[PDB]
Amino acid sequence: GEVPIGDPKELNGMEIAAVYLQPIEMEPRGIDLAASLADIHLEADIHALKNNPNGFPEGFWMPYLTIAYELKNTDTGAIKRGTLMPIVADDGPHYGANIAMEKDKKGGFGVGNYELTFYISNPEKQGFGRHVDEETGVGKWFEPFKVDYKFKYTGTP
Amino acid sequence: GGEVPIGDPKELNGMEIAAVYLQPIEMEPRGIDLAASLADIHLEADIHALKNNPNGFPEGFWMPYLTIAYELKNTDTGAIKRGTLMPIVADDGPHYGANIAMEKDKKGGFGVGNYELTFYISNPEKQGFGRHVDEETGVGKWFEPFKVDYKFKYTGTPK
Ligand SMILES: [Cu+2]
Ligand SMILES: [Cu+2]
Repeated sequence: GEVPIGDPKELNGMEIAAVYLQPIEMEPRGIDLAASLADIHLEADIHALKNNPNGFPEGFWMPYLTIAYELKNTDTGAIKRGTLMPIVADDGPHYGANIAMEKDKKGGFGVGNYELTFYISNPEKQGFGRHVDEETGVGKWFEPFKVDYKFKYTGTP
Repeated sequence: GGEVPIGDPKELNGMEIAAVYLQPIEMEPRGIDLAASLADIHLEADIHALKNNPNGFPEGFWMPYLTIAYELKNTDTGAIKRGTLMPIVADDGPHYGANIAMEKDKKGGFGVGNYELTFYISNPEKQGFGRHVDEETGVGKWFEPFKVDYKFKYTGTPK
């Protein structure tokens, strides 16, 4: 059962939603933390809005973007930063990562009201290009921006 | 038109693979790909998810993080040149393409003539792209590396 975090934000021609489920077994194995040692699979859902500035058709998934997350507990004041890898499930491509909450050895990441950030950079760092000719070129990529959600952690769904 | 179709599309491994080549295209960041002034065409590969894609990609979606290598052989001059097609976005959506020197190649043999185009396609796992493999949200294995063939006549930069 997937649980929404806050509600989506529409900026830079993209709909940015936050969701998390139970830890998810992943392949290739070894890159992302093992589902056995995690408490959640935090997924970032980012799709091009209608009339996207950068030529991405409406509803398409936005690939090659660099997503760094920050996980703050308002009650705990404990925060850790990590990365969200590009992943695909049976419902479509997305960005995700398994994170250990209750199992965070240093604690403070179990129970709590939470603040979730997404630090989003454009695909150019990953070698992704774009046309800039007058006939088929598209606009500039957004500059790095941040997105913040508020959610209260319920344990594993 | 400004855009030339190459052969006919292929429907394999849950994807539609089509090829088209353009005039040389100016693209940023500059330096990654051969500059448009030094090229004669812009070869592009259009790859999208078919209906009921075995790897969880919605119908019509662009297939990202793919490793696409191309081989262009002038059947009449026997010349062969290889390269890779980068992920890039135009005004009509993302694709894989590259600026290629044909008549402008110094080794010669890539002028007008009959051509055999081949794409060498490997799955996204080499880029670190992930897969759900749980019972509820899991998707099937990725295809093994394969290739598709096109044939077309080249008579210079599209017009
Ligand atoms: Cu996921
Ligand atoms: Cu292109």
